[PDB]
Amino acid sequence: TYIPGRLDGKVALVTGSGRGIGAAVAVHLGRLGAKVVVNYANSTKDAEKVVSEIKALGSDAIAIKADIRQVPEIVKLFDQAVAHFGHLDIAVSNSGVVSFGHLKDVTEEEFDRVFSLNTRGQFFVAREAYRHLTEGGRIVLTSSNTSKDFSVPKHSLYSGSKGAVDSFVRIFSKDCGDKKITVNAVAPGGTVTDMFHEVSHHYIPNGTSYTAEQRQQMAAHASPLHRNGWPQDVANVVGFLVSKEGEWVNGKVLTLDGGAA
Amino acid sequence: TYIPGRLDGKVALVTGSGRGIGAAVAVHLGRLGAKVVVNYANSTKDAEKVVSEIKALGSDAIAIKADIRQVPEIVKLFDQAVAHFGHLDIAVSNSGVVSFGHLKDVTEEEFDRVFSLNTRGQFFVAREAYRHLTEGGRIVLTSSNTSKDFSVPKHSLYSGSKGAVDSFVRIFSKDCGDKKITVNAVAPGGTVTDMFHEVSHHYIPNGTSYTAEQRQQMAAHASPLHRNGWPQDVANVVGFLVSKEGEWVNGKVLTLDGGAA
Ligand SMILES: NC(=O)c1ccc[n+]([C@@H]2O[C@H](COP(=O)([O-])OP(=O)(O)OC[C@H]3O[C@@H](n4cnc5c(N)ncnc54)[C@H](OP(=O)(O)O)[C@@H]3O)[C@@H](O)[C@H]2O)c1
Ligand SMILES: NC(=O)c1ccc[n+]([C@@H]2O[C@H](COP(=O)([O-])OP(=O)(O)OC[C@H]3O[C@@H](n4cnc5c(N)ncnc54)[C@H](OP(=O)(O)O)[C@@H]3O)[C@@H](O)[C@H]2O)c1
Repeated sequence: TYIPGRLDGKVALVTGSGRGIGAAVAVHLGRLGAKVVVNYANSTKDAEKVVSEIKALGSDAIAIKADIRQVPEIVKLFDQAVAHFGHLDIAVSNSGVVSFGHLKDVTEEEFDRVFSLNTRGQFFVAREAYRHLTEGGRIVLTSSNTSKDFSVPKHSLYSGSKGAVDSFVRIFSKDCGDKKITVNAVAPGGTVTDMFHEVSHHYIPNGTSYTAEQRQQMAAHASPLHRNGWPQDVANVVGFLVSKEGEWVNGKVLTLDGGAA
Repeated sequence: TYIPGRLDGKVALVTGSGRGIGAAVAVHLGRLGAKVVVNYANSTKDAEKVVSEIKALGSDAIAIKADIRQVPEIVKLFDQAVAHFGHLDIAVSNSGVVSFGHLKDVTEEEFDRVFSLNTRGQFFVAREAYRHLTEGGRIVLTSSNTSKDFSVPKHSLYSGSKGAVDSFVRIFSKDCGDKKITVNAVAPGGTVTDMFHEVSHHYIPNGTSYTAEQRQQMAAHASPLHRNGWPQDVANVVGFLVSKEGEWVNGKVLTLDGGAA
């Protein structure tokens, strides 16, 4: 009785896994048999619930605080992971922030706020993952449908931040091959989280004239499956990418929008 | 009387047009009838020769020093352009630096060196272009075949800096449409300049024992036309994009590699 995609004996790290997509990814990898490093920057209590949830399904996990904007903290995060669990096999770079603004109004401060986490942060999470990971490991970064597949006015900064990631993973796969580590990205479409409700009004003309429920309902019709994307959808795909069965998917960006594009 | 393809009565600015691709673009736009702002960071003499060349073919030009890494100098550059010529119609963002290195070895310093110019710099050149341009104007940024079309080991940092640019211009076209300004990028393949010779050993099978000239000869075979790309090849395409007749190409990235991909 073959059960595919188990991660028994494996150790995974997920950045920003206290809440949102990261949280569901972390719990799912735990459910699949992996021990999990739950990284957070702010959401201490949320991260501890995630740790508790993973332990409850019969795995093990630890919540570690690190600001992914700070490269020395990324280094420390990965050293702590290895010192605690003994090895690290899977690294999922998930932390990101969203941004909207007409090009004409984008400040230096906002450019840097976004790129420092979404692009620079993810680049050095991948570097540190390469440095710490066991042979035959897995690195997954997080892009967006807005990188290439979906054009939203006033969304250039954020779209660009993930466009860089798409290019990163393709070349990362070449470099990381010398340790047989695969490197991919997931590019979610609208996925129901704190970030989604924060900006749902942009995926519609005007959009501020609807309730959060109406906007969510309207977003559900983007997919021909007529439902919203959920953190579990992303987790399902990350789970496969980081499994043994996922190996021949390498250097690729998978847009996870339920067929919207 | 308007002449099709020409740029008579227009004012153009090219970043880093003292040498390399920028210089060819700047001279070509001058040849097409545009008055030209020739930006440089270091190459004073080269920039002045560019200015003289544009004057020799019956147009006008001024060289203006500005470090494109510095957003306040971009502002200054565009301010001076508008003060000097009365208006600015065309902005070409060309300045860039190359980088190679395995992911594992990439430093904070190198990441920032590359992104501050290639990505952040170009983003803010686009912001200042929008801010200063006449209605119906043109903005072109510079990407690379390595963004999406060509994978080179140890080239993740630079490849990603241009992948951001690809996504930027697609969305910039939406924002800038409210002034009828088109925004595109050119994505050169290997193009014979100082930059090409620094890195051409990465582009060919095993070119270790080969001097610059031999590496260039070998790289000439990537294109099914069996020649190298030249700065004039890029200038030729820029000249069309920034013309009236180029209007319906908007929000796009054109890979200019003579058919190699
Ligand atoms: N949800 C969508 O519709 C959507 C669509 C496309 C792409 N994405 C991408 O999917 C990823 C997750 O999005 P989400 O919807 O789950 O976002 P979210 O609900 O806003 O959650 C953000 C996550 O990022 C973490 N984080 C923020 N700043 C951090 C920092 N400096 N260092 C470390 N972690 C930090 C947060 O942890 P703390 O609370 O501890 O700060 C939190 O866990 C992001 O990369 C996002 O760009 C989301
Ligand atoms: N050549 C290729 O094979 C190739 C391939 C793909 C993409 N590209 C892209 O095409 C563009 C031009 O490349 P190229 O081959 O002409 O490069 P190059 O020969 O190295 O020339 C670089 C140009 O950028 C300018 N520059 C450098 N730093 C600057 C700064 N801080 N501020 C303002 N300007 C600065 C330089 O001016 P100063 O001398 O005054 O510093 C110079 O004019 C770049 O964006 C490059 O990434 C080139």
